[PDB]
Amino acid sequence: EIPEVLVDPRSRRRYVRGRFLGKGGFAKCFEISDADTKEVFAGKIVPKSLLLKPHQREKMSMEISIHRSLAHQHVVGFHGFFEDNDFVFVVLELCRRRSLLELHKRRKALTEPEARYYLRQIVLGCQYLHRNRVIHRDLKLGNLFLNEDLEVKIGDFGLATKVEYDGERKKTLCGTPNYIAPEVLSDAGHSFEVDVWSIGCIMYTLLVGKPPFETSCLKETYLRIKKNEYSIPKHINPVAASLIQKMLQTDPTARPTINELLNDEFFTSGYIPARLPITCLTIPPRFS
Amino acid sequence: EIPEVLVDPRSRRRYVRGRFLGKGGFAKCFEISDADTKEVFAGKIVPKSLLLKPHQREKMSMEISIHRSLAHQHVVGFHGFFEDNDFVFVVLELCRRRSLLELHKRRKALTEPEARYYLRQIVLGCQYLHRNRVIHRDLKLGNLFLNEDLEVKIGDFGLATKVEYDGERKKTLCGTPNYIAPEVLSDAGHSFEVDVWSIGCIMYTLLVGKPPFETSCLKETYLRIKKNEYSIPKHINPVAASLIQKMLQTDPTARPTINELLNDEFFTSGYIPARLPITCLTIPPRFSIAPSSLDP
Ligand SMILES: CC[C@@H]1C(=O)N(C)c2cnc(Nc3ccc(C(=O)NC4CCN(C)CC4)cc3OC)nc2N1C1CCCC1
Ligand SMILES: CC[C@@H]1C(=O)N(C)c2cnc(Nc3ccc(C(=O)NC4CCN(C)CC4)cc3OC)nc2N1C1CCCC1
Repeated sequence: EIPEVLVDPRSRRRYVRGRFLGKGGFAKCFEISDADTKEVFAGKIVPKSLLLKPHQREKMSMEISIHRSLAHQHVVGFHGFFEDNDFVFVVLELCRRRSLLELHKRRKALTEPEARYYLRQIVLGCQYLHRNRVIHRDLKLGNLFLNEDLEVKIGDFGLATKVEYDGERKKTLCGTPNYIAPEVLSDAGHSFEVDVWSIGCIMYTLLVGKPPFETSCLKETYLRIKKNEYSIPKHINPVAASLIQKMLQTDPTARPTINELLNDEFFTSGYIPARLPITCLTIPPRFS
Repeated sequence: EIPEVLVDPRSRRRYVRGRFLGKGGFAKCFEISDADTKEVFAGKIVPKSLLLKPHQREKMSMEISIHRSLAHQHVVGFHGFFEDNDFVFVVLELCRRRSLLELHKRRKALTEPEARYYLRQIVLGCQYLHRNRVIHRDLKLGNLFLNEDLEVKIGDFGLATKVEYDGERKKTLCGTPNYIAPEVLSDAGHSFEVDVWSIGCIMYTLLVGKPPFETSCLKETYLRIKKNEYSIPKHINPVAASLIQKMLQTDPTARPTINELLNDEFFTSGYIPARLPITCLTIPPRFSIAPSSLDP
C-alpha cells in the first residue's frame, strides 16, 4: 500500500498524493503538492521491494545521481528525492501536456514547422547534456514531456550514463532503449552518437507519422537497423529528408554532432514558430 | 593437416570447411556446407590419433551412437558422421547464436522471465531424453546451444549413457562433468536424477549470475557439494528459490523428476515469453509486472 501523504525525514517537507498519472515503467506516478507551499509536482514512487535486485538498485541510484546534477529549461526539473522503509519517492517538474507520444498518437505526422519547433528544443536540451558529458541513450516520444506552454522537457534518465574521460565508449546497458542504434545492436561499444540516432528516429516519426525501422515482428526490425534499411516518403521536404539521412547512418562517426546538428539548413533556413497554439495537440495549425 | 574439403566414401556426399568455430574439447569445429545442397552445418573434426587410447575411442563411439538415435526440436540435429584414415567428421545442426555460456558471460544474471524462457526449453529437451532412457550427465551453459530464433538445443553427449532397464544405476564416467552431483562425487551410483541436479545448478547461475558451489580452488568446491553448502540471495523470488532448493538436494530421490520439474509453480504460474528479442543476448529486456495475454 502507498501512503496518502509522503513525508521526508531529511528536510521535514511533506507532500499529499494527487491524481494517478500512470506507471513510469517500474514506478507508480501521481500528482503531488507540498503541504505548506501548495506547489504541484510529479511524484515517481518505486517499491523498494523491486529495488532489491542490485542490478535495479544500481540503475535507480545512477538515474537520481545524473538527473539531480542537471538544470536546463529543456530538461525535466529535478526538485529532490527521499525514501522510507518501503518506497523511494522522486519529485520532478509536472509537465501538464504529458509527452510527444500522446501528440504523435493523436496527430500522426506533424507539419514541418511543428516538427522543427519541437526538434530544436530537443537538440538544445541534448546539447546541454552532451556538454555535461551525459548520454541519455533512450530519447523517445514517451520521455520528451510538454509543459503548459508546449516547451519540450527531456526526462527519464533510467538508461543514461556519465562519460568519465575523453574517448570513453560504453557497452553495458541496465535496460533496452526504445530506438536501438546499430552500434548498440552489434554490441560494438557506443558514445554520444546514440543520442543523435534517436533524434533521427524521432525526427522521422514526427514528419512521417510512423517509426523508420519498426515492423510487425522484431526480427525484421533489427535486421533493417543492421543493414540501414529505411525509405523516406517522396512527400518529405528535401532539406529535412537529407538531415534524417545524415543522422540515421550505420557509422556513428559519420553522423552529425549535437552541435553540428543544430546548425543544419533544416533549422537555419526553415521557419521556426516562437510559440504553438494549444490546438496543435489535436488539429494541424495554419502558418503560410 | 585438416582437409579443405571433407569427403564421405559411404554416401558420396562432400563438404567444404568454413570459418573456425573453436575447439569443442578434444575436437576442432568449423562451419561446413554440402557441395550440392549448399546447406550450412557445424562440423566436429576429431584427430583419430587422439582416439587411439581405447578409453577415448569408447566415449566417441557411444557419443555418436546415442546422438544419432535422437531427434527432438530442443536436441541438436545429428545430420550424420563419417571418417578417413586421419580424422572422424561429425556433422551437426549449426546453432548461429552459440551457447548460454556466451549469454551468461555477457549478461551475468538474467531477468526471471528470461531464466524461465530458456529453462522450460532445457527441461523439455531433457524430458525427451529421459523418456528415451538417456542420461546426459553433463548439462552446462556451454552445451545448451541457441539457434537463430533463440531456441535451446541440447548437444555434447560425450558423458551421456543409455539405461538398459528401468531402475538401473551407473558408476563409471569416461570424463568429469562440469556440475558434479553429490552421488557422482561419492561414487554411490547414479541415474536420471543427475540431470535434474545440473538444471538446478544451471537455473541458479541464470538467476544469480554466478555458479552455486564453484569457488577459487576445487577442494572447497567439492566439500560444498558434499555438505550441500550454497546460499540463495535474498533478492531471488521465493517460488524460483524454492524450486532451486527442491533440485539441489543431496538425496537424489528427494529431487523432482524431469516430469514433476516442468509442472512447478515457477513454470505454471510465472510469465513465459513466447519469443525473446535478439537484443536479450547483450541488454536486459523490460517486462510488465502485469503481462496479460489480452492486449497487443
Ligand atoms: C512522473 C513520471 C514521468 C515523468 O518523468 N515526468 C517528468 C512526468 C511529468 N508530467 C507528467 N504529467 C502527466 C502524465 C500523465 C497524465 C495523464 O493524462 N494521466 C492519465 C491518468 C489516467 N489514465 C487512465 C490515463 C492517463 C497527465 C499528466 O500531467 C498532469 N508525467 C510524467 N511522467 C509520466 C507519468 C505517467 C507516465 C510517465
Ligand atoms: C560442433 C561443436 C559444438 C556443437 O556440438 N554444436 C552443435 C555447435 C553448433 N553450433 C555452433 N555454432 C557456433 C559456435 C561458435 C561460433 C563462433 O562465434 N565462433 C567464434 C570463432 C572466432 N573466434 C575468435 C571466437 C569464436 C559460431 C557458431 O555458429 C556460427 N557451435 C557448436 N559447437 C561449438 C563449436 C566450438 C565450441 C562448441
